[PDB]
Amino acid sequence: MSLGYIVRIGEMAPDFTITLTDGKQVTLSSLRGKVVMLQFTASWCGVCRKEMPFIEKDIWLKHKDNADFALIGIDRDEPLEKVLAFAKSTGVTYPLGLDPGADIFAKYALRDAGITRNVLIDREGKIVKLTRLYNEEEFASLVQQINEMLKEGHHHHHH
Repeated sequence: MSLGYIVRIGEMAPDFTITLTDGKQVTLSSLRGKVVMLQFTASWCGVCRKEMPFIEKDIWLKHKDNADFALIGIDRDEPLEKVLAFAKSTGVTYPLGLDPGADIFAKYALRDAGITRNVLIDREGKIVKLTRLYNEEEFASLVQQINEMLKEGHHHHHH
């Protein structure tokens, strides 16, 4: 379908260990406790050529390290050489992971339900922000929320 999410806002994010562009294996467990931004993209996506550069510019370049920030880009199906040839041409200084077969993608959404989407995982490990194909306004709000997420005041009760 169009927006085929199997996971919802407020739901906890499934775990996985994805291989990055430089041959790194990263488990989602290790990223929890920190703010984890998971973009689901693909080299054959044109919309992501707005999404990713903006994400890099105002999200990545700012908070990439911080102390508690994590940003990983996942390609839905295109293998190693594809992603490398794409990332280098878009810039993308943030590591992209290969998901050959849309398995990690299928752990969040239907493989046959589009592609362009961003999953913002909170400090607890819950998905708080669903965004569609970047989207100007949603990106603006997403970035602002990220600034908060690094601090975490949306709990309000502290817990």
